Amino acid sequence: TLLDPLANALSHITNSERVGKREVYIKPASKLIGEVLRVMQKYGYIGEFEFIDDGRAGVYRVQLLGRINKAGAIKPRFPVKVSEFEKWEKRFLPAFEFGILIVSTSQGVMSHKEAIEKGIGGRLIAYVY
Amino acid sequence: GDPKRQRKKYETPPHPWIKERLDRERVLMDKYELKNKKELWKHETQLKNFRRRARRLLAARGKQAEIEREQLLARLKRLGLLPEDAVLD
Amino acid sequence: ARMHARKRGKSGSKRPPRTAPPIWVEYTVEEIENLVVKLRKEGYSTAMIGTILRDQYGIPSVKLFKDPDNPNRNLTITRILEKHGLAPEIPEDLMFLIRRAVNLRKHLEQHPKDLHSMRGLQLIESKIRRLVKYYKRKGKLPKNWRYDPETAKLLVR
Amino acid sequence: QEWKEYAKRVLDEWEPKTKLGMMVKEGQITDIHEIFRRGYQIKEPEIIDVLLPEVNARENQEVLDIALTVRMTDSGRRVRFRVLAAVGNRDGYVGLGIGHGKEVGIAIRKAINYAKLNIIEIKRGCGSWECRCRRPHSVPFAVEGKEGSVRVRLIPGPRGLGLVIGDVGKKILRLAGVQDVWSQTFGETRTTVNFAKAVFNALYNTNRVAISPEMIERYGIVVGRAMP
Amino acid sequence: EYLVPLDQYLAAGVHIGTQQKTKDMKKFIYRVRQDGLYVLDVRKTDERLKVAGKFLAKFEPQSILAVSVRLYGQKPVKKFGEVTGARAIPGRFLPGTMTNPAVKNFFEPDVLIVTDPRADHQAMREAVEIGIPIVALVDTENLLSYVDLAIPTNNKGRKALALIYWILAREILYNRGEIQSREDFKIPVEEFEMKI
Amino acid sequence: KPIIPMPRSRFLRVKCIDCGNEQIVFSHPATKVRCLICGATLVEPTGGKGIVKAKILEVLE
Amino acid sequence: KFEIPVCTSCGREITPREHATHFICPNCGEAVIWRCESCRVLAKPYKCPNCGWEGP
Amino acid sequence: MKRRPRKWKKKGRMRWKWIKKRIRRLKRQRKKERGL
RNA sequence: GAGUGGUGGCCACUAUUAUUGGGCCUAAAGCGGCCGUAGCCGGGCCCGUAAGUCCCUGGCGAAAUCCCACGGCUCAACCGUGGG
RNA sequence: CCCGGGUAGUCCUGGCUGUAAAGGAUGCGGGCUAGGUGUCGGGCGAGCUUCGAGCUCGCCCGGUGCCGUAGGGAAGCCGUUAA
Ligand SMILES: [Zn+2]
Ligand SMILES: [Zn+2]
Ligand SMILES: [Zn+2]
Ligand SMILES: [Zn+2]
Repeated sequence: TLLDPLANALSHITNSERVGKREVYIKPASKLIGEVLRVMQKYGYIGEFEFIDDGRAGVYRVQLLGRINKAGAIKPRFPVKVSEFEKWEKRFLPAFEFGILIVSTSQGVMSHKEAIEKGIGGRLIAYVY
Repeated sequence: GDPKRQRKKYETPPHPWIKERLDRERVLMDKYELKNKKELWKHETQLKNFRRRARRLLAARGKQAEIEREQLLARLKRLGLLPEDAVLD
Repeated sequence: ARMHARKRGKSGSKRPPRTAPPIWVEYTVEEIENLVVKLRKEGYSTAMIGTILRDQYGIPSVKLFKDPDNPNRNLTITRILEKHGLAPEIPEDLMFLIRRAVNLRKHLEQHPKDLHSMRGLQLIESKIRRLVKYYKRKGKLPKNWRYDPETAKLLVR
Repeated sequence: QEWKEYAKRVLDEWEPKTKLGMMVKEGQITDIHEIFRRGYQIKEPEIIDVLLPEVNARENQEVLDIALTVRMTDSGRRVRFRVLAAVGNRDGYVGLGIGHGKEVGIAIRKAINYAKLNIIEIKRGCGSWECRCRRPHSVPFAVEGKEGSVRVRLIPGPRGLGLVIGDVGKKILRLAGVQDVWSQTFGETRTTVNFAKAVFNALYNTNRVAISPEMIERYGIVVGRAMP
Repeated sequence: EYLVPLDQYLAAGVHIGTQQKTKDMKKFIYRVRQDGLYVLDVRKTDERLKVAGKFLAKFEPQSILAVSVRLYGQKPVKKFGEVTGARAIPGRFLPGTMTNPAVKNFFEPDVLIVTDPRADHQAMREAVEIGIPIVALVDTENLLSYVDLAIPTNNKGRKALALIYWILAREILYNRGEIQSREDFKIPVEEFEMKI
Repeated sequence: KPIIPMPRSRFLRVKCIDCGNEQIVFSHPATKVRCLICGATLVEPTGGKGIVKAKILEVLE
Repeated sequence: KFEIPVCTSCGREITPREHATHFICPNCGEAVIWRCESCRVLAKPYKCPNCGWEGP
Repeated sequence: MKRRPRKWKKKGRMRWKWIKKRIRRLKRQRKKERGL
């Protein structure tokens, strides 16, 4: 059965990007999915996205700009400190500062770059490059 | 639990017999008139240690990291391997 | 997929997104509660009461009407029945499963060689045990409650 | 300069046969970067010989494998030579070819010709955590290449660190222009053809990754020939 | 509508497709008859015909291939090529014509026109390899893969093909400047279709 | 398939031909819909859309 | 440097040796259109930056 | 007895059915000799 | 090169132990099939506590050993002074 | 091996044994990734009807086959019934 909506949404986005789609729908919706989409749009990996209510968890409509090489959730959500980011960067990214590691911290979910700037750690929830 | 054992200060080549490496090392030996290959390997590992230190320090953050970077640059300049206005790169 | 048969059947109800009762409903919330109570007195289960309200009286669903006694919740057939004190003592689905399980046992005792029906009975009892565990966890039924066919005979009777 | 007169002489002696050949001879095309990324077909080696004449240097031509091959007939064994060769300039243009013949020389000429026809364009840079300069001495970022059962992963490496890859892989990379890289291979690397083609695909895939304009400045990405 | 009357279109039977259908041409499909046959949209056909004429008027006259393996389409292609100066290859398409420089009839055009993708798969394959624009006459059951320009029409018929190529050649001539008006064109349409 | 599934059934305003009563019924009943006064059948259940035997005045949402 | 052609539909850069095509807009004729090998295979629609005319 | 489908192939080998029968005969002989 | 060979043992070679990071249609390997107890993994929203988690700050984790700079034995091996 | 007879067995009523190339040589639940074309059950719409639980076309869900794009694989081949 359904276990990880975040992983489902990220895999769906990756497959749609590979096929060359321009629009995608994500279901079920959640605050975590919304915040991850917000971060991705902030970094320019996706286009406009909106929320649709249907009497259920809700749906997300996302525009794809053909800028994502690969996006995927990280399981298990490993905790990470401020000084222990290089190993994860090497594991999940091609080059230094190439992609982004979406991390859930005590001050909201933000990219590992913002986490390092704020000097706080968290748990790796996703990655995209 | 074992005590300290003094280690070698040079590293032997991974493969004893490689054509290009043998030719290059022979040219260097003939040019600089060294007694044997262990001296050349000692200098090669000195260079390797310097390069490894620079690589490690490039991606390091912290007061100790800055101190070590400055010390490495100062030591190289004192030895004369780099100009006065050199940079870690 | 299905719990046991393991095949994907996507047949069901398609509820439109709504946030308030339709404007063309001819009955008030009090009248809806009265209808629910009278149907329960007649003897229909909750599902039948809902179906009758949807079909005959043109009430799409009681869940659309807000609860007049608790602003934090919407109405429901079971909630109305327990407001009037008519809520079932045992959950309806569990009771139905137990009833058909005892009927199947009655058939099997006369037909001991019906191994396929015996497997069906085994699946029914597994469903019953799952529901019993869930209800125990939620506190709906006493912790010392256990499913035993001998007692289930009297319970169904 | 010598390669420049070689190009002049071959241009004088060359009569066009294809549309691209006529275009080059007329002069609408004057740089090698203009023949790629347009969907054209390269069926005539004179175009490569003219636009990138340095590929004809013996030091720039390498033979990677020579294989004896046999087929059975009622009269005995028929023996053929398969030669895998690589060509290109040490500035971002490389090509790989396979040639079959009745003799090693015929196979070698055919293989070099096919490599010239198969020449491609790659992107270089620096994306290593330990280097972080802006020179095109390595691959800009980690890339993958698969052929047969051989999977090759190329990772950026710091300047001064040589090619940490099998002999044929480092030969291909040296011909392309790269001089610092780490490798990670899976499968039967002893199959020279498959390994070389996997390295070729890994180098080619550098063009299949989307990069923002800032990444070019960050990694010093250079496409094809550099400041040269 | 504008190029020729709807009566002429229906008489030529450009709107009659086939029993089969594909989603690639759901937009072009107009309706469904009770017999299961699918009808194209004459409006779409006319608009794409005008667009194709404008597009083809910009190319060199002797750099346009017209190919059709269908016997019913061989003659209209030949006459269209004769009128427009384009090269036509009715019948079997020799493999390697566009790919093998050693072939006697080697030629590299700038644009390809195919009467049917399925029947001219070889020519389409070679044109894909060489990398040039492709214009295809597509029927209800035809795929749009590797088709840069698509003209919906009944590419299996006789009168339909003749009328399509007549309208085409007229549009290319009008846009190029050979004729000052559409009605100035003098070659009868009946000449395009073959006899029986 | 649809992102926002919607029902294919509709509610109907029905006038009974025997007594003239007005009522609202479901288009896909699972039971035998009857008039609330004269008790005359209005819609009979089937595998799908019910069979309506009373005059139809309007189709609601 | 030199400009690297990009697709009109997906916007991805076209690789050196793929079956991609380029041609002027059939409708207007000012803006050029580029098609990827993948886009051509999948019959993905394209729109001229000027006209708005859409479809292969 | 456990399943080794690789043994069913007859390339350079006796039929596995008869090898199995012979093995059972040997086991039975050993059991008789032990006296069980 | 005052070393150079032979034999046994450990690590890499080996992504042939695979958390990073292996396989199971035809090469080793999916229980003949299903029900289910512990364990593992678990739909959406709101409020509360902070056990896990993250950040800051005190008391510890002997010395020798390890890395860096300077100084003393001719430089070095070795030792001392500081930082880690 | 071929041909005439033939015991146990093959059949029924209570048991035990728990074994097959028991094979789709493919464990089970979930999300997504072009199409085309056969057929079974159900529902919806239209047209015919000899008014039949009849016939034909289109659409949706669930079954059951073949070809095939992207892609995967050492290849055979798999490809929304994924390998
Ligand atoms: Zn660098
Ligand atoms: Zn009535
Ligand atoms: Zn335009
Ligand atoms: Zn594209």
